[PDB]
Amino acid sequence: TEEELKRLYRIQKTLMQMLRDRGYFIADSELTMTKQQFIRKHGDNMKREDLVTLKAKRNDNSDQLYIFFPDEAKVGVKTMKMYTNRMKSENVFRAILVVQQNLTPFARTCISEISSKFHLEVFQEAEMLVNIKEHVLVPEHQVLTTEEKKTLLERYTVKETQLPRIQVTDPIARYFGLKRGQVVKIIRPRYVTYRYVV
Amino acid sequence: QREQTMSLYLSEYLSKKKHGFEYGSLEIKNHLEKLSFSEIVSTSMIIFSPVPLSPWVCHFHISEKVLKRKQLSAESVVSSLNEQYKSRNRELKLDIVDLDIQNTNHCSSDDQAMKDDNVCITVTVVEASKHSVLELDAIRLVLIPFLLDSPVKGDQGIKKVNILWTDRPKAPKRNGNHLAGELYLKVTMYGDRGKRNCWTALLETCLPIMDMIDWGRSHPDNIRQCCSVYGIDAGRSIFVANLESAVSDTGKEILREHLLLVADSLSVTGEFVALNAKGWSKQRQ
Amino acid sequence: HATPFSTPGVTEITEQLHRAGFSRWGNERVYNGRSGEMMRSMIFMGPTFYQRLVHMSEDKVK
Amino acid sequence: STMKFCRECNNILYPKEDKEQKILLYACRNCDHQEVADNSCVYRNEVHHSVSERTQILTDVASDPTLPRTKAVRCSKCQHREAVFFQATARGEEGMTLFFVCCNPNCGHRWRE
Amino acid sequence: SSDLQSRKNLTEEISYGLREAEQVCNKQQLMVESWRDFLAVNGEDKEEDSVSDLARFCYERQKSATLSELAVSAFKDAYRDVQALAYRYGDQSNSF
Amino acid sequence: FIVRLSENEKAEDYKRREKVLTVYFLSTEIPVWLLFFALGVSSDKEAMDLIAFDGDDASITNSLIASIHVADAVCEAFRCGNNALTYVEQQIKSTKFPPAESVDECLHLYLFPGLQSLKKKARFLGYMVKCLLNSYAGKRKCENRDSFRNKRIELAGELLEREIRVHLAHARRKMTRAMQKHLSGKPIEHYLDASVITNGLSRAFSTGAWSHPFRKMERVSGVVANLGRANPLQTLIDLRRTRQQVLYTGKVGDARYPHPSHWGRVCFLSTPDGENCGLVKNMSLLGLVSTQSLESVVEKLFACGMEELMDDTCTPLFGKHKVLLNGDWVGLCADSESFVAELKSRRRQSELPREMEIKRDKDDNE
Amino acid sequence: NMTYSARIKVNVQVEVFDILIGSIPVMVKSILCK
Amino acid sequence: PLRGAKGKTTTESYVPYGVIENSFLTGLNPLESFVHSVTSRDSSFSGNADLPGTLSRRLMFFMRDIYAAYDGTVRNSFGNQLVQFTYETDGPVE
DNA sequence: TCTACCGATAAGCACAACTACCTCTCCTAT
RNA sequence: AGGAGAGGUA
DNA sequence: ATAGGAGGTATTGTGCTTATCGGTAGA
Ligand SMILES: [Zn+2]
Ligand SMILES: [Zn+2]
Ligand SMILES: [Zn+2]
Repeated sequence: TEEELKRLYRIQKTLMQMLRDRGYFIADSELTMTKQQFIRKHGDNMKREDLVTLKAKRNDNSDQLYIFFPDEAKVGVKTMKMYTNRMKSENVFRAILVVQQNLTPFARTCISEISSKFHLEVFQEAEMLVNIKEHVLVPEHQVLTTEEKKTLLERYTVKETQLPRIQVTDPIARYFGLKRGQVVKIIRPRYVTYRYVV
Repeated sequence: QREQTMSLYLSEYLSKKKHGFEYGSLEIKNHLEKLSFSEIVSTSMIIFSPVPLSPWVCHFHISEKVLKRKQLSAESVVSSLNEQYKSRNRELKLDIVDLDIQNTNHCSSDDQAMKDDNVCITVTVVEASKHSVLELDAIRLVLIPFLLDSPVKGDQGIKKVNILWTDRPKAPKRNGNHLAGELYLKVTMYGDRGKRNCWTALLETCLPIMDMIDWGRSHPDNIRQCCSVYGIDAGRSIFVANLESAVSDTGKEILREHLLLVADSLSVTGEFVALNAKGWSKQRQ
Repeated sequence: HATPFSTPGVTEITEQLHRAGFSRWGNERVYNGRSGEMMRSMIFMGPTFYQRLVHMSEDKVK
Repeated sequence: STMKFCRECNNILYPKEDKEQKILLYACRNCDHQEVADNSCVYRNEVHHSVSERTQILTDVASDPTLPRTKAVRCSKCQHREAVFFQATARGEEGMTLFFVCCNPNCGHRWRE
Repeated sequence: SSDLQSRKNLTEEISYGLREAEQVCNKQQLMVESWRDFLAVNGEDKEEDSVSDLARFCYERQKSATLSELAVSAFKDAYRDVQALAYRYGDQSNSF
Repeated sequence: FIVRLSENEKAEDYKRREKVLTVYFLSTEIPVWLLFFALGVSSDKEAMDLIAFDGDDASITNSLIASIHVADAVCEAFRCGNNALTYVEQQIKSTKFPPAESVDECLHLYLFPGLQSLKKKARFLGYMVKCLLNSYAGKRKCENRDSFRNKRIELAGELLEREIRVHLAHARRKMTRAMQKHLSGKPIEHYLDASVITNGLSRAFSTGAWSHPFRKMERVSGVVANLGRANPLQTLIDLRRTRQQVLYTGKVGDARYPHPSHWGRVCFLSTPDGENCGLVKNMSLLGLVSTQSLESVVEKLFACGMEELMDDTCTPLFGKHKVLLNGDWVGLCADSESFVAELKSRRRQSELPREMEIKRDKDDNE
Repeated sequence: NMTYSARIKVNVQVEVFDILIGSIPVMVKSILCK
Repeated sequence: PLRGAKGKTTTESYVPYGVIENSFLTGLNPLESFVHSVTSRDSSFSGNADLPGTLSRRLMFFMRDIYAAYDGTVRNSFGNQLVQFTYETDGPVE
């Protein structure tokens, strides 16, 4: 049981670090929370429910992301329908789902069908054990906005398709929550480069 | 690839203790090495002893010297066998509803007394009020191979771990570059099943020793799947390092810009395509 | 005799060459044919057996 | 992994268990003869790893791993950094203690932790 | 060599160097997990066994690949010194 | 005659898939124990005594027990009566092209023709199974294709023989077709075509395509080459060469490297460089190729002290070494050293053919 | 530019109720050579 | 070991390892000559020379379209795809 | 409880197994 | 004139 | 237009495209 508790503590710490990197106004107390303090605040049992929380963007309070932890593994269509109904009721456009096992193909099709209305991100528990961003091999990644993307396109007089491509399934894109059509800035240890998400 | 070579680096807090790196590396190797039960047991025999218990009780007599060398105990190996039996239980398609293992220092076996300091492990099969397991061929051909293939230490995924010394690691440390020559571990994992990633299984097996292993520099040695774990840039950097190593081994001198251009050309679509026709066709598509 | 597995020793060859009135190492003092001066270093000379191959110059001209 | 021939017809015997008899017995299908068993042993095999016969020489199975080498430790008799370290028990002590063996061909010195 | 005596001395030195290199390779072959008890600092009565078994070391080396690699590495390391004797036994006028 | 040790896949469930001994005789897949008991054997103990493994291995015993169980399951009450003979006859008759001879006659001519007795061939089969078990256990080394001890070379007595045989067969087919076409509706000279064989030989010598030793089609190449008249040395070395046929040129194996069996037979220091590197080997100066001996050696062997093979399978062998002549068990000898010494003494007195090899090995005890 | 071969003669008898078959090339200095 | 196996189970494969005390000037022993021939049998067969040619051909097919543009960027000939925004040379002439 | 695709295990099918080269011999049914 | 097969060079 | 039985044997090696083979998930 204690192994599961420390696993969940590591997952929560990595999730908070990723949210802080993405800029969702994460409090310093959560980032600097120790294992002993987390266990003391945990109580007797977590039941994968206390990890559910809602976070809003630092720049704009209108945008918010809800983190959902299913009670049991191998979720089905009913659980996804309940989650999307809850999102519609709460009026949230983004959500992060952390699951223990791979999703049902029917659940994946349901997520893809409703991807236009709301954006859903799925992360495995094993993938969140180690923070990908905090690595020596991974260089600094900076997400460019629409104005900066337009300035970059106009400066080199190039099209969006005539840029180096990065797949959505890459861990960095999912870590930064990058959608299709967004460019990034990479600084190597100096010469810089840009990658187009496709 | 089936070998799927890995690379693990020790943490920086082990240097405070005297000879901390060597002890940590040896502990990691001991904990993360697959040791089959057959390598410890010497003589396996089935003795007719006569939920009700079934006949044909199997005996596994193990010398104490092997356990002392491997730093194990009879209780520990019995617990590991029970845990692995209750972990999968996919094989053994017969009446093995219950399987209990008992440990006895001395057994009532008068067949041979060559070794006096050997501990005997008793495995008893339980049948659900049926005689379907009364035959000897079935147990001898199914249960005996199953127990010998059960690893008492490590994980089934990890094949072998060796300790190596290097001076130019693929992932340099941020600070403290004055340390000329570090020590790291190389892990090889089986690729029998492609359903689960080798790195994913490796992360789960290192939960008790997460602090010891420095995950800030550890990275798979492969190039194709490293982009799916640490991004395209990390794979490109490792590819550049491997290309430089190959050029150095070839004995020729090649400028950096050529290798960088090769790396950027082979990873322009976000993935390292092969040099065959299929890779070029996919890149053009 | 020059049997491949019964070759005479180097000492025997040197003694045989010394008894002939030449240097035991097979090198003899020579003089440059262009200026007449004596070379500082002796040049090894010996009647080896050579062969002529069937590949010619005009056979490769294209 | 044991077999014997009954004296009546000189044919192989297969082991069997009888609930009423509660004793190991051997009888053959060739003739009708039941004989009492000895030592109550029906299988006895020494565990060996000789499965890949005539294949361990070509492909290196790494049956005996090589001891690790380190360069951080400095030898005493000579100023050589390369050394071999391993864990082994003492003559009468308990636990595993770290040992060191110098890699200098001209030194041949070994010391404990 | 300058004369016959120098040639004989060089031949004897080469023979002794090859013997020393072979001994070094035999010593290096023991760096395996099977000889951890012998390599430890304790009391072992099988010291003469590892020395008298001279014809078995080559057979063991020819069967394993890691042992062969260790042996060839040790042989090169011990044979660099043997190769270094040419500068001592060679004159400055040698064309080679 | 092939004896194969492999996992059973016929009438075997998932629980029982252990290795068993099978016999591939005339493509029948007969169990080994049924064949053993068909050749005048009526006891399991006698069959085990014939296969003198002389070792303690669990795998061998398990394989033997599995083979016995498979034989028992395949045929019921095979030990009693002659049910094994009926089963093997049915298996032979089940083939696509069964032999015309009956079961009582097929076992005498198509099964070990060297041994006339029906019980001696059972002992030979037991010896073969013993050798297979010893090789499986690792006590006996397996044969290698690189060594010259297990290889033979043919220059003209066999290379041309198969071409002559196939051309004669084609000529006979044409002649009988013409005879059938002409009988229904002539000198014998017109019946036989005298040009078919000559044209075939001319084509073989010109194109260089020679008949494959084991395939009717897929003619091999490189058998016949041209001489070189640049110098007498070239035409002398062209006449003295040895060629080994390999399936593919890119990879061969260990044949490209020299072998200790080349000592004094072929030149290991000289070999062509290129695709056929090591495949073409030049013969040594003192190299001779043995020819078939018209004299009978069996008669002279009994005079030296050789004892004939025992017909009865019940009598075992205590220490008598096996005597094999051209792969045929001819007899037995009490002491091998004295026997081989006497044979060598007789050979040195011109009482035996000068081209004969006498091999004595204490490991194989033969 | 012809073939150095020798003819083959063997008697063939037919029954109801030396002919030429082929030429084999002859190696120089063989058992049958001038 | 040269006579098949040393009989210490029977081996099937070996890794040759020999030391030759004699030199070319002194004269090679027949067994030493055989060992030298076995060792030098390598490079006599030229069948692996296709690997560099095939690798060079494939790499050239992949990298032929790469050229430098007037804007200072590195672009591919197919669709003017941007490979490198700026050349990563460590000087000294641009 | 019966549909409904959905990843694994064998079974074939298709290229790839090097340049610049230079000679000779043999080939085209019946 | 085009092919098939062998021995060969850098 | 006709002709060219039948034999146990003795290239790999990577991608690609099936089929089939169970196999759970949803109503
Ligand atoms: Zn016991
Ligand atoms: Zn009986
Ligand atoms: Zn030292």
